[PDB]
Amino acid sequence: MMVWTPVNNKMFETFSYLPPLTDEQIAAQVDYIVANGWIPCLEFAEADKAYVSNESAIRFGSVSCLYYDNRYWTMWKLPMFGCRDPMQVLREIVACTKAFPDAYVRLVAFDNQKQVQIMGFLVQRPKTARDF
Amino acid sequence: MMVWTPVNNKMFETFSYLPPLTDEQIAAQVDYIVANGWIPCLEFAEADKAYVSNESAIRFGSVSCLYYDNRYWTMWKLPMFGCRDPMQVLREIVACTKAFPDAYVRLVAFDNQKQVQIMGFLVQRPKTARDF
Amino acid sequence: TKAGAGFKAGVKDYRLTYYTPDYVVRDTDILAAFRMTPQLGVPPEECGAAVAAESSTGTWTTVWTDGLTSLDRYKGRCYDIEPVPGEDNQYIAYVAYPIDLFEEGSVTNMFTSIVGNVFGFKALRALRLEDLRIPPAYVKTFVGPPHGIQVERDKLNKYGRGLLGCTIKPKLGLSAKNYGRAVYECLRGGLDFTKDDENVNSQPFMRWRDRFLFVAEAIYKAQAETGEVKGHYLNATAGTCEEMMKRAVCAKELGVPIIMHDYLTGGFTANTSLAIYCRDNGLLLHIHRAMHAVIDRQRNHGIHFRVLAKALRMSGGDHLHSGTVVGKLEGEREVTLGFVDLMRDDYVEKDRSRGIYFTQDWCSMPGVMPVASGGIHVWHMPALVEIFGDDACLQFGGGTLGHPWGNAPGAAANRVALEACTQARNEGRDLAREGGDVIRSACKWSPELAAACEVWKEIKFEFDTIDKL
Amino acid sequence: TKAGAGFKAGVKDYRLTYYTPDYVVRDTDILAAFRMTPQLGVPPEECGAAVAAESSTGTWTTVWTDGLTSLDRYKGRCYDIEPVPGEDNQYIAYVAYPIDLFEEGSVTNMFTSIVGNVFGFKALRALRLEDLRIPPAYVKTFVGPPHGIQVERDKLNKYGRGLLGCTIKPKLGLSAKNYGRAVYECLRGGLDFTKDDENVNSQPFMRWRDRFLFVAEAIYKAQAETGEVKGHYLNATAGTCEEMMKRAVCAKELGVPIIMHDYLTGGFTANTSLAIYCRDNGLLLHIHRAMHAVIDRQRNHGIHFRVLAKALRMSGGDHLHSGTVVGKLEGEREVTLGFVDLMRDDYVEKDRSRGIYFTQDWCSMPGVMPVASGGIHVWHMPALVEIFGDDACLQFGGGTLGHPWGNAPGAAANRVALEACTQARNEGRDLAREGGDVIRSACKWSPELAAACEVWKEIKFEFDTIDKL
Amino acid sequence: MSGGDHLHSGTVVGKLEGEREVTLGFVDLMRDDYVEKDRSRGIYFTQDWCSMPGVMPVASGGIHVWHMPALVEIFGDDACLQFGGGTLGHPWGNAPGAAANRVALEACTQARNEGRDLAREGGDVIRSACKWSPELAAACEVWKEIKFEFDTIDKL
Repeated sequence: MMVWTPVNNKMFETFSYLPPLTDEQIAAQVDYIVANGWIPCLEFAEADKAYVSNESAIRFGSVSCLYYDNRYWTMWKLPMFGCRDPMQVLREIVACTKAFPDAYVRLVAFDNQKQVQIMGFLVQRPKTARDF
Repeated sequence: MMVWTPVNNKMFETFSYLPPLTDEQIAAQVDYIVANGWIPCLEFAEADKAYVSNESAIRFGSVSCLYYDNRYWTMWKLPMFGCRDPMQVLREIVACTKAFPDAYVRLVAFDNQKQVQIMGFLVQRPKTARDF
Repeated sequence: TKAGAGFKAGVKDYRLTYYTPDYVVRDTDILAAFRMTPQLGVPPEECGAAVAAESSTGTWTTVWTDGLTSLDRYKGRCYDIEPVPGEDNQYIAYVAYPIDLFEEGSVTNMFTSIVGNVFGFKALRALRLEDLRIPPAYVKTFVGPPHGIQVERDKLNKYGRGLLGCTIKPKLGLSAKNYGRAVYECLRGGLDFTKDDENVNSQPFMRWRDRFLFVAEAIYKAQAETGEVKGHYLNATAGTCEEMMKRAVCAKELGVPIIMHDYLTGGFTANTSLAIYCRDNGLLLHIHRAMHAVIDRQRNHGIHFRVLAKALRMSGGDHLHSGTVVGKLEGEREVTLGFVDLMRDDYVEKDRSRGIYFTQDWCSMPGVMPVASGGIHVWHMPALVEIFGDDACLQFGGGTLGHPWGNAPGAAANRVALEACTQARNEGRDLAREGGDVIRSACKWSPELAAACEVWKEIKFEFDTIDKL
Repeated sequence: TKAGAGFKAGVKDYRLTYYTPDYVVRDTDILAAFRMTPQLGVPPEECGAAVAAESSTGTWTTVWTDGLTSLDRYKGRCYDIEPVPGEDNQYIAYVAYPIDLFEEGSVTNMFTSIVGNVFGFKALRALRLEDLRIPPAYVKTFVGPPHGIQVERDKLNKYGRGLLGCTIKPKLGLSAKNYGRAVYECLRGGLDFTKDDENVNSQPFMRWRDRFLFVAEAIYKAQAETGEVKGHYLNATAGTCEEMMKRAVCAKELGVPIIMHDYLTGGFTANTSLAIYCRDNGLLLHIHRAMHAVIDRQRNHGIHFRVLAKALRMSGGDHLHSGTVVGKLEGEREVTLGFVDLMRDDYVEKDRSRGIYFTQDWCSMPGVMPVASGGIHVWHMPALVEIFGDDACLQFGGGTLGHPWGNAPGAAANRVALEACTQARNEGRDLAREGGDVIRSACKWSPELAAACEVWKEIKFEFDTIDKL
Repeated sequence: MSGGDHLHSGTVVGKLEGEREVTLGFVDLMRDDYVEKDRSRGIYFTQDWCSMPGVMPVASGGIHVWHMPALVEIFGDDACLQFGGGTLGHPWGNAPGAAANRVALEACTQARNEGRDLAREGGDVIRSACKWSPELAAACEVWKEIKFEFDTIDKL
């Protein structure tokens, strides 16, 4: 013991150091997060745009200076305002997955008290690289 | 005579300009290096991470300012603390070589008197590019 | 007296006022050891006491007004002195100074007090500085090396064999594309470091500014196209301090790794200010050394190697220059090995067999790295490696720029010999006898070393043992 | 060759490559004359040629790559050499360099090339610099004195006799109010200018800044209460150049008259930068001279007084210290008078009877003013005035601070002796024989001089004639 | 009222506080805004609130794996938990040390996302995680004797 190194794939942020949660577990955790007063949003990001980048630092005179790039996610049509159904979220995940095979799809949510967004489970694509 | 130039390969630092040392020469020299009071460590680096780079200069405003990139090597699990056995080192080199086909494996050691690390023989990978 | 003494008119005997052969040192006392010969008719305790008196208070007629200053424990004292075995009229003087007399870490005040005033006197025939005791609180108000050996080892990103280089010649006037070609080819061929000389930096047409830009284009590719970490010691020289600062600040813009300066052939305070600047900007700083016949070799009459090594390190430098073996600087066993020990190491008590008369207390004083150059190549590599190990920073002057197949096979031959010697050292070989056969074994297919060894078949010199001043 | 030479491997004899004994010099050529003794078995033309080759080009094995630089008219040349009429193995070497080899007016490049590289060699036993030919275009790209002798004469607002002073001692540690009292009393008593030594400036408790404020308080009244123009030469010593610049700039705020620095005991470029700053701020700059046993007195083996006077003036200064007569610096007639001529004057051709081997073209080169200090007073004033006239800047070491009636009668006695000597000089007296009777005549009612002549009745020394290095 | 974006805060054991009646008030006065005075919380005076920036507690964190459940249950997604036993206490090195701490953080966060009774369930969650993270199995053999939560009352 113990060989340690991610191979053929990298750690896609939070919840990537554990096995992938099932669709039923994701829906159950969404129902819980909704019950706890959080507001879900379904979002997606292109394969090179979901992996952090610093190249754009070339255009600006003061760098690194807290700036970051390729850590921004695009929203899937609507946020979950009004209706909260996890089976609607599952249908939207399927529609998103069909629409973009080369983009990653993830769920995020926010707490409106101090308006803070939580980036949750899970970075997933139908061409997702090697499991650990 | 004389046409000099590394063709289809480059000079991977100290001991690359001479013919590559054998497993028997490495084991004999490890026993010698241990005898002279040096403490070995086994380390490895990915094919493009063992060859010098400066691309990361893009993220930072003050350059070159002594900074260097893609010369950092990752340690193979443990340093040789307590035990110094060349056959433990040989088993670790084989396990390391088996673990990473696209990484180079090298031995380094340190002198604890002022704590200075020596980077020794030999940069080797099971896909090493053309011999000189 | 602590002040208020009504001295009678005339100079009082120095042996009754500045000579104390029972003195025991304080932790804050500054001490100096000198080798001296008085003019015929002057007692050696009178001479020692007069040196202590003139470096402390000085007088050309003492009266009550010399009673105005506080004397007591605040004045210099001449301790017990001893004969020199080599010559009948030569003696070793030991002089103590308290911390109250000198400004804290003030190099021109200390230099002027200890050397400037002292090394003059008409009735003194010859005087040689033998050692100095610098107390820890004056050692630490000195600034020492900016990026010394335990810092430089981790900063250069490689280590475990000596550092291979070459001195660029001719000194005259080499045009930018032929300089660019020679530097690129020898660095890409195998050298770790190349070096400039003073005339190579700036010429009536060629500006340092443009020589630096040709270095920048070359150096980027002389790492990028080779893979191994290498550089070039820029030699930086200038006529005024404004030019020195302009030269500094413009090369700070590109932040190049290690450069060198003969700034410390110019002056001590120039190097001290630069070493602080180099420390501030995270640089690496190589120190040049010259004038060996009129400084280093001053027989019984001035400066010596151990005091020079102490003085150089008590200004500071990360690399420091150091024997050429033959030609302009030293190559002797009983000169170099002490000199290098006083640069490399920390925490070691005084020994008279090494010519040390005083210990400066130690524990946290950085090491500084000798740079030799190296006129003789291939056959003197065994003896050099066996004598010096993984000290140096060996800058060849025949190697590379003396190979009729060009800069790349020259550099490759020097690199092959460095790696072959280091492999022989890793094998535990008796390098002084085995190294010749190691070089012959290498020559089978290094053709480059075979040509190097046919070209340099005459040189077989090792080192002389005894000091030659 | 103008470049592109395919040289064979090895070194071609320096006498076949850098030796031309018929050489016709240019007006723009830089020449150096050296006195040398080779190690046994080395021909002196081989030594001279090797020195010219190593300071111009350098090699440790020549191949086609030394063909890369343009050699032709651009390389150094060794001219015909001659024996020294005092020793069998001693010879005078003459080496010429063209203009193209060095950076224009670059003092560390010229110093490192001419002195640094040259005064090294293991196979050279001793080498002494005898003269230098500096062409007018390098003299004028040098900066020279900021406000030299023909500027200081109108600038200081007084002249018509020598400038009277005293050296402030003890060096150790005099408290600021007793220093303020001593300075006020000796300036008000008759001195024109007083001067500090290295320890006087700054001590552990007492900052230079506050010592300067006591000088400001004293100096305002030491002109205002006396009517006559007087002041004090501050000495400004320091450990780093930032501290030196801080010391400059804080006294720029008060724009004080003439100061001095041991800066040119620190380093050449420190004085060069200061002289530029001094020229810029309309100052006057005094230069100290020290290290006489390890620089100036290097008999057959280093530096001499005439080359020192040329080197000091080719950095520059408005005043420069001279001789102490006895003690730390020389007092010899065959040493000082050449040295002073090379500082004072302009437009004079080379002469072998004065040890001058080269002429540097003249016509508009500022003079620089000797400062004599001055260990013996009253009876040696006749000979001093007769030898030097209205040169000096006579800064006593025995006078003033050696008078048991205190600083005001001490200074008054020295002032009375200067005015009595100057009146005797105005009367056209034979000073060597008349001066004793002038002193006796003067003593009747100056009581202060009567006390001075009773106190110093043992000192009767004049000068020694011949050198005693 | 000087300010900071993160600010230090209990070490649990050793040099700084680890107590319930010390940390929770201290943390509330850093995190939150717009809340009136209460004598049961030791608040005697209300500074007017509305637009007062929050500041983030940093704990450090001497005990690891078994005290992660209790820490998460008491503090939620405050912290900025800088371990002192974790990582640099793992005999398999820094990557498996950090990985064990990361696996325990994600496993605790998954238990918290499932709405588990974390104080009692967390031990079985750690056992469940240990089946295949070996790194966490080594973490739980190495730190097998520490089961501590927090003390309640201020022990000044």
